[PDB]
Amino acid sequence: QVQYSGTGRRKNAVARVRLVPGTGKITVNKKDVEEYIPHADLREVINQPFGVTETKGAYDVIVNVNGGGYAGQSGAIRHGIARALLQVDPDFRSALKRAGLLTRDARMVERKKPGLKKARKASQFSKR
Amino acid sequence: GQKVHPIGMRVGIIRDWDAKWYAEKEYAEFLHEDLRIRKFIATKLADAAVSTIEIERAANRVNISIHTAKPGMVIGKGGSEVENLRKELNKLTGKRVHINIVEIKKPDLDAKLVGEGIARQLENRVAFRRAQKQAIQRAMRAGAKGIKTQVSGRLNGADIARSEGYSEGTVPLHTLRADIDYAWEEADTTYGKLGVKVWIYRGE
Amino acid sequence: SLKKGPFVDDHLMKKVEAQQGAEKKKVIKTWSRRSTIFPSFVGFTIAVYDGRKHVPVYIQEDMVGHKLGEFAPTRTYR
Amino acid sequence: AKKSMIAKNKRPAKHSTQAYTRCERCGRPHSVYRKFHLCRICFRELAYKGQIPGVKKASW
Amino acid sequence: PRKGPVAKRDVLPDPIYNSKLVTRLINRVMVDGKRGIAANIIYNSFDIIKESTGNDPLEVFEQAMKNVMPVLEVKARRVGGSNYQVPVEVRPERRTTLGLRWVVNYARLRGEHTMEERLAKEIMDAANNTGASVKKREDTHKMADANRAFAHYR
Amino acid sequence: QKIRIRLKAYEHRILDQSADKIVETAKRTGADVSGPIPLPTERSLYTVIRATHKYKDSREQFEMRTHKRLIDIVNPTPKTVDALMKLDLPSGVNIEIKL
RNA sequence: GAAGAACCUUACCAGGUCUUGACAUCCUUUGACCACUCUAGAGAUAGAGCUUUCCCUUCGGGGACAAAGUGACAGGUGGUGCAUGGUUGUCGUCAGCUCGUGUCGUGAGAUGUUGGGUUAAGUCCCGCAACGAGCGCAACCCUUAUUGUUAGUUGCCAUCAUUUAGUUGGGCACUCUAGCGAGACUGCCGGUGACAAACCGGAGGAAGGUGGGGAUGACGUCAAAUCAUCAUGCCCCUUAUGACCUGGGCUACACACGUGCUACAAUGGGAAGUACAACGAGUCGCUAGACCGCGAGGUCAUGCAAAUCUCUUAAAGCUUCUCUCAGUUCGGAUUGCAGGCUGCAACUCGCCUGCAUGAAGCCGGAAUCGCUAGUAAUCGCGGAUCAGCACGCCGCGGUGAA
Ligand SMILES: [Zn+2]
Repeated sequence: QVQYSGTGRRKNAVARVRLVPGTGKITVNKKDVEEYIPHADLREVINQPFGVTETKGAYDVIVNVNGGGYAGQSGAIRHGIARALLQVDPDFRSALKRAGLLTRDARMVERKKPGLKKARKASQFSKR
Repeated sequence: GQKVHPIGMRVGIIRDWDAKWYAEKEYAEFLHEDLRIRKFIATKLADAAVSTIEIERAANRVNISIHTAKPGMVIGKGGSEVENLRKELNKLTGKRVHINIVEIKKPDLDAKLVGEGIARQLENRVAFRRAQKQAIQRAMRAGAKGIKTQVSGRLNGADIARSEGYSEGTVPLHTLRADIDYAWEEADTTYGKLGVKVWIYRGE
Repeated sequence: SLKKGPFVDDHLMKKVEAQQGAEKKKVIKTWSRRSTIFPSFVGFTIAVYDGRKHVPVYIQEDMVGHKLGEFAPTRTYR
Repeated sequence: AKKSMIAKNKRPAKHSTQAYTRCERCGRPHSVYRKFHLCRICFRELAYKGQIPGVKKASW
Repeated sequence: PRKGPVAKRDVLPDPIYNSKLVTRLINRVMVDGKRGIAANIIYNSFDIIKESTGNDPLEVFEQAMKNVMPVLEVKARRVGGSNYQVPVEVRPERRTTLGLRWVVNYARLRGEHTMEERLAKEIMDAANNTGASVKKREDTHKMADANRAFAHYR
Repeated sequence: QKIRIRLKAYEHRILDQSADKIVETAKRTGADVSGPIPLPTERSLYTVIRATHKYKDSREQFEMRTHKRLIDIVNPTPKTVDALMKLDLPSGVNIEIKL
């Protein structure tokens, strides 16, 4: 059988994508596109690399990710398509890279310092 | 009131503690037993003057050791004083004590007896400048790249303190591949207390 | 509390058990801050000590759910 | 009046809710660590002495 | 700030309307990132325009970009401490900033008893020459060349 | 296969060098060693101020790192059991044995 | 500071007391010490009895201290941070502060350290009567953003079967953990710029011009504060200021001010269902399943020394009606009742649930402050001191402006 393997790490949530040739779907925790997700499952957010490679496609997705909210682990969806197109098409990789599409966000929760309230929120300077 | 104690910076990076321990199920007992070791060989240190004191643990035995500066001051003649201090310690230890006594080779590496000796001449009526200068000169005649002093108290038999004591050579304080040493003593003849913030440096 | 066992101090109870069916006395010097009341205590006059100076109080039948120290405070408020 | 409260807590307690602990070399009643049986500031200082097993400085 | 210039972080368009400045209108009412209430009732308000005096939301959004458009702007640049400024030529960055801030902080000022009819009548006003945000554009036209009494020694 | 031991201490290098010593002695007399399993190293926290009388904000914190090792052995022999019941060196590191 | 005031903790008052005293040295009886219950007591305590039982001996004494009485007293949160040590704030992460040889000025002193452009920076280049050498700065230290190899359990689901579950057939396949490595260092190229630093743009790259963040604060500046951590000279006492008990209180309210929390509303609610982690804690400590409750909870009893198992399947969203604009399905102030749990006990002086009046608040005036991005603004989880006691603290994660 044919299946793919694409991992993705944003907002402390690894996301293994079992991409199979289909019509363009998702089984996230074996649940469909809004059996798990609210209306913030937008087109250019999720389906960005389909407009540059395999246009319009698409193929059906199997994935299991937890960590982050609805908008956080959806950010791990782009890494799955990135590593899938990395597996599939070497010549479209330059069109991916010039459109970005692979620059991992190195952002986590910022370190929260003592002496203050938060990572940056200093206390109310009640002078007088 | 602004500096950081340097021996706490270098600990857990290149140097090691006085404990090969994984303190499980008896924590405060060995803690305030090691403190009893410290308070009980405190009277044993006026003439013997060890520098580093290491603790290890056997199966049912206590394996500690001392690194003295002078060989025959505690080993005695045929093991007389050593067995006696084992018997004195075993009442505080409650466990089979089994020790070893190591003579330091090239014995002026210590920073402890440096502080003890400068506290000795400070408690034996010597003025402040030339004692510090002869300290750094006799450390240089042994060989050391930098020695600093930040002395305070009621200095030279007079009123309100200073922060003085001067140096030699280049000295990496703020680096981390440094291996610097530090000590603070209490020292007084009669006027309150005159502590000594001594510093050495040996070079990597 | 009271319904899972009345909380009445035992030797002070032994002071008031000695005069159960006897005449209503005037003064029993005590401390009177921990024991609550269950209704077999009616009629006495026991010196409630606040902490500085004891002030007595007599005992009616209505006292059912509190202690003796609820009437001599620690205030001297004026 | 400090040496009464050093020998005070070595008794068995009068009832169960008086079992409060403190340091042993010193006598701080506030901020003693029950997993250490040391007070606040002596943990910091004896940690800088290089004698407490384990403990290192923290940065991440 | 003090050292030199800085970037501006242009916004991405919507994957539904396909218009960038609509996202700029989204990202000024939305409190705590709550896209679920505020942005969807903005969708509902522009569909109220589509259902009453309107055909497509993009064209009427451009019509709102007509009738709110800040043509000028002043900025208090003192020299000797006094009230000194001049009607400066507005950047289309800062034009969109001023105009959509007029619309959003007048939707704050409007406050009608339905949480999207204030938005519906707000964009029926800002898209169709009415409401005091368009009259804020009128009053912006007013003080344009009215602080000019101290803005001709420049 | 009915032999398993645990190795728990502070650091990493003394633990896994002693683990390699006892893995050597185990697979010397027989064969079939399992993995020298790294455990995810539970970490502590403390939070201590710097001054005595005032100045709560001047924090100075400390933590703890405790690496742990699990060792299984497949297809044992009486000789590796004898090696694991009469050799618990080094003594500066503590182990947790089972079978 | 006080990282948990119901007694203790505790300094401060009322009552009940003592004086080699609980503490520190020793003699002495030489006892084995304490063990065991009764009377009254607020107890500190006043009064009794049982065995308590030499715990080594070349039979000597010392190895046991309740004890007894004594001496030199012990002792003191009584002053002295403006006699002290030490420790911590402070400019402030601020880049400043020095020395040797040569040379100038009669001499104190000067030249290095000045002039141009360069950086967050006394970092670097070119001109320098100065030629060379330092502490600082950068830097190695940790975390973390990417990957290779190694290691597969208590974790992981590649090859497929069973499934209520990934049970065990299956190995570490993906993942994950931690070990060694490779890694972002102006590393390469084009132009600007004297060819000098540097700058602007590329290529590769996950990370481009020190990736984000931490540890690390020079000389000194300020009689800053600490004798209430401890040491500590000087003046004071020691039948009391030292020590022991019961009740209190540091939680009271005629007012002013700093900080934290909640709504003041139609962006708020109710009914329904439906979601998504990380840091940890854990064997007299966390509770599987079931029962019974409006409920606080109780009951039978299981696991859990931890990658197994308990807190522990997090919240705002998502889709319907609603109060449809009011002191109101906004909100919950104080009060009577049912209780629940900790404790020796919850009037002083713990917390919580439910039932019942439904307070005020109907967007805050000068003057303020936090902050240049997964950050402000906002929503949840755990931990400390702790039998009980968080709008506080310390972290962790979720949504995410200008
Ligand atoms: Zn302490």
